[PDB]
Amino acid sequence: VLVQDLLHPTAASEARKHKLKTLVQGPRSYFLDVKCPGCLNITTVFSHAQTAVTCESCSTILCTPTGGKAKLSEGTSFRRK
Amino acid sequence: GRMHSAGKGISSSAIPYSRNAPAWFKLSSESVIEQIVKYARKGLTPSQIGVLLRDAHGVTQARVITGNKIMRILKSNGLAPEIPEDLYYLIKKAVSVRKHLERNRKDKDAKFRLILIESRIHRLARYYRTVAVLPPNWKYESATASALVN
Amino acid sequence: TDKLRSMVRKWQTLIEANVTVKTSDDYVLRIFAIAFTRKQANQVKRHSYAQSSHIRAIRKVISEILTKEVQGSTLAQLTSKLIPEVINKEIENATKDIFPLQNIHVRKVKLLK
Amino acid sequence: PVPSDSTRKKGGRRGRRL
Amino acid sequence: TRSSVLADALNAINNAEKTGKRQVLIRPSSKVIIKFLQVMQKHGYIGEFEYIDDHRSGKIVVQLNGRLNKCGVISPRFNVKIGDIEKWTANLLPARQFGYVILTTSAGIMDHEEARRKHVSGKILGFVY
RNA sequence: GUGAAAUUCUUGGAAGACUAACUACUGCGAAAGCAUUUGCCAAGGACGUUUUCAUUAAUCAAGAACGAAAGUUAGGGGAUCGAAGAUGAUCAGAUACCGUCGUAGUCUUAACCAUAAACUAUGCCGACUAGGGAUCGGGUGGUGUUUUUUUAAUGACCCACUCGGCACCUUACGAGAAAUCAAAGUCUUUGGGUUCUGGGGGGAGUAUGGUCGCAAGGCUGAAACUUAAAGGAAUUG
Repeated sequence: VLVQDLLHPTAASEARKHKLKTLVQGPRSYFLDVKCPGCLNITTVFSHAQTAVTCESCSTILCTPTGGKAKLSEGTSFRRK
Repeated sequence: GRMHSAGKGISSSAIPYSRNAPAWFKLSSESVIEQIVKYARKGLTPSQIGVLLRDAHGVTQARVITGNKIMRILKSNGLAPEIPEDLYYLIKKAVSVRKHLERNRKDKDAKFRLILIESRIHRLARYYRTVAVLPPNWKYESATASALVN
Repeated sequence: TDKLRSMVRKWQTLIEANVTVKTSDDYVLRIFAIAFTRKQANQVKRHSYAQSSHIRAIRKVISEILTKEVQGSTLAQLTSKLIPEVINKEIENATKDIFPLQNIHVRKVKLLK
Repeated sequence: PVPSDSTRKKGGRRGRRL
Repeated sequence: TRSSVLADALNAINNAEKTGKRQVLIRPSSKVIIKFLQVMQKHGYIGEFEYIDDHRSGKIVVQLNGRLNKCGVISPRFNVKIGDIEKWTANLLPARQFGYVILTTSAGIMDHEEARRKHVSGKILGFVY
């Protein structure tokens, strides 16, 4: 402290912050690819949803609305991105 | 912080540094343009279109892939409504709280909140009347609003 | 009475429920309830209050059990239910998945018909 | 006879002044 | 609201030089501030510095070496008219030998002695010593 | 019945109120303000957000709303306290503090009044500047735990962090007449933006005129004369 760098902040410490108060901001929310194996056609789903994104063809569910990250509804297998 | 209330809270989106790709992403512009046109035929507000193409479909942002945003598309494809969405929701909340006062004379706190809503109506409608996206002579009053908004 | 005063500790929440209910014959009784949120130990924070929509649903589940046990099989048999606190441990069972409780009682016995 | 407090107490606002 | 920016820039810089600091990060980073910093660096009153580029305004990180007494802003921009530099440098400089009252002319932002040498005038920004 | 006597007492289910304890250096509300259960209504804040919009902003003279109690008006309610008034003493005098009876009022439906120590006695917005632990709401991570049923899940709690609060505690670089103050700091090295108010004390918030109100009142608001003080902050008998 009292002589240091903000051109190179350390990684986990700069990840410790709130998203807005980082050095150059870029968010943390994620896209991924949910499979309920009844349909082998993958659904790219955001970290949060607000809305019950169901399966593609068979109308059941894939997620519930949360206060935080969206809840993958337990018939699930996924790559992230 | 908070034009008509006391908080100072920060809560928002944050557009990434990218003015190009995702490059996990492969699709074309026209596909999600068609999807916007489809959901406009269903009749949703552009916030709800952005929400639904966020979570359900893989779209990151409209403006990265398609250089006209969602309301530019609805205006450009002849499906823009009379009043923009936020002013509409303000008048909708206004006629809601007004009706709530029309059956409840007793709550003055609701009347205070109603007058704050009306102040936001006048400020925001004045911004819209400024840049001519309302007609100059656009008029707000509850007598007209009861048939106007809904 | 002094039992109820010994029940009352600070920093915690009181939960009372009440319901009016007829038995099989023409005998009507308003029964009460007392239940305190207990500290679910391994606590660090000192108080263990409830969350005030918790208290709604706890009062409702207590009043639900109070409605389910009474108006079936008159206050003789209902008192036979009330003796081994089948009711209070049922309150414990139904409430414990949210926030457990302590001092679960119906606290009174009185008729009005 | 503990009340669920009501029925304003005698003595006035400034109380029993002595 | 955030009514002026160079104000808050100089405020951050003075509060850092007070508390012994070596670097700052200021925001939201206008061109005028870059001009001001280049003016100070021309005399050396700060060290060097660096723009960073978010897609909103950028931010700045400045090295501040050892020699900032006070860097202040005059507000509002008063219309200096050449004979008034004697007024303002009489008021807000520690002596007749150093410090610079920097001012914004049609010929750009520069200190007062460059406005003596290039013989223009205009409005005033502030003062560095 | 009290400090004591005494006026005072000795064969003589309804009503109205309010939500104790739990009640916290805790939450909410623009304040003034708010604690039973349940319902519904319309909101509101914070958090999340790769949703939308693109200066729509800040402060606000004029101008309106809101606004504790008490007072005013038309009903009702009228269970309790209780300005006034009446005793019965005490004290030299005591018209009272003390008791007894106690009308209006108090409570409420429909309107004035718009007042308070409405006090944090500290305008509103914007940044920057120091350590510490607690605590509220929310969210994220965890080979944390609990719970058992079969692992989970949940729900609680633990832990590392992050915002948004009400707070605290120590400091002091700084500020100040000092008390004290994370703002009352970033002010003679005096300029981020902006509404209001003050210019010795008395006379006197009186006179005067205007103004709202039925009125009470409020709002607005001097001079003649007079005087050298009036006022804010520490120690030893």
